[PDB]
Amino acid sequence: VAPLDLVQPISDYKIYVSENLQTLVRDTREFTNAVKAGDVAKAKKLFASTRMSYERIEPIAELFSDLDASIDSRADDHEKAEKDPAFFGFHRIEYGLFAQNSAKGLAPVADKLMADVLELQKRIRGLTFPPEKVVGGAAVLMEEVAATKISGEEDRYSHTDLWDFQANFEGAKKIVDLFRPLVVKDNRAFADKVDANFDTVFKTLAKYRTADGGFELYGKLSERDRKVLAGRVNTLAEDLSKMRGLLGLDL
Amino acid sequence: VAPLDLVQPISDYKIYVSENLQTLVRDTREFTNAVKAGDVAKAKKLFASTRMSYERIEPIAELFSDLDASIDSRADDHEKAEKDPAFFGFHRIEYGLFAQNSAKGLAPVADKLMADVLELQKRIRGLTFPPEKVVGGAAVLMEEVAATKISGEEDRYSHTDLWDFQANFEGAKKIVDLFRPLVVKDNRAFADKVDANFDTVFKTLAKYRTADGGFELYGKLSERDRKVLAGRVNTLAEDLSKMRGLLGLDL
Repeated sequence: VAPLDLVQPISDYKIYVSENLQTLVRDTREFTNAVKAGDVAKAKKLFASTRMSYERIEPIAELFSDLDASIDSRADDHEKAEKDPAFFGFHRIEYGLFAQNSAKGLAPVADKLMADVLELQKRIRGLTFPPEKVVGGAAVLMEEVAATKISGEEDRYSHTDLWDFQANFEGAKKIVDLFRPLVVKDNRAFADKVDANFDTVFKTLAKYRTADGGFELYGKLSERDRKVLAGRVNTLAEDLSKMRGLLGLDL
Repeated sequence: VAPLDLVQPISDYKIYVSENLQTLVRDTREFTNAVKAGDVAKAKKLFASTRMSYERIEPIAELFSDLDASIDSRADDHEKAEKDPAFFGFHRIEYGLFAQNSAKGLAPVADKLMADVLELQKRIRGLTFPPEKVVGGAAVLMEEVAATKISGEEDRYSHTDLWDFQANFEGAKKIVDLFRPLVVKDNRAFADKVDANFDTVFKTLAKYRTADGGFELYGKLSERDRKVLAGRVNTLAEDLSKMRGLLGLDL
């Protein structure tokens, strides 16, 4: 595996991240002004959809730790939970729109979210992507889904976790797809296994679609379902970690 | 497994974390004093040993994400690498001590490191430990070791990564030990599997001990050894992730 063969998947990945960041800015803009307009109903329907682009690019969340916490921290990440006035980002807006059914005082929160998402796009715009951060970061994200998100920690008020899970998996599959030509050269069997493992997980999530094609609220997933999902997602984390090694990225 | 059965193990875990925090505070004071005194050689000798207590309590790192960044961020997490003004903590000092062999300009960095460590101890004292954070966070730490730390990213200048790894594994093992009385009731086979898997990892690291009982610098680990280590460590993440579900923590 020549390191030069890595440049082109990475350049392709940055384009993928860039376009998703474009969607996020656009969507966050439509999301915030809706919150600032006081329309709770419209903003609630835009919550998961806006966050989709963010959840897709989280395999490189390590490269913007500061922003990730400002944008996507949960209440349990703060000493005084929801009440904490230093609690900003999506899940603070989420608490307002979904738990208390009101947009009260979310104006500075929405503007902060906008600025952060803009700073995020800018930061990543001038960021070069180490392939080990991309592949390795994808592995960690999968483990985070299975081991830290599996009870619905991410969306405790909207319970739209399945949308986020789907986006996380999509974001990780993109990385797998891009690096496949390199992997399949000396590890075709493993490459096919990784694809099959993602197919298994996507199909698992597909069970929880609704009649109109949406997702069920995460509370509908039983304990047995969650434990099964976590195990299959762990396989994805395992795959991506081994993939890093096979790409020669351990040096 | 009833949620009440989790109360005492968590209480014993916080004691464990608190004790390591006490050690960390004492060690950091000795370490930072050497740095401010301009004793490069002495500070270098205390680098890994001071960081031991910190690396032990990293399974709950998400419960102090801001401080974790201030204390332990690496150069490649910032846009302008080593010279980035936002680059503080252990690895900012590590660069001066090991790469530049100088304590020049490290005194204010040493002051901040002390303040942050002290703030870390304070934050954790008034913090409640959710058992899902402890077990799930341990699983993530393991994946982080296997998928992100595996090429020696953590200690790029001192290459004392094996010391950190050993500490990470002990920290995760403590969590395993604490919940074993609960797991082994209806999952004895699994409990012994986890113990065996950790034994495999510890024994792997034992290979890289030196004559006087120290550790090899991380550059000594071949690519092959790193890939094998990652695989075995991934098993630990899957164990811990599965353990979370077995403890009833997916609800």
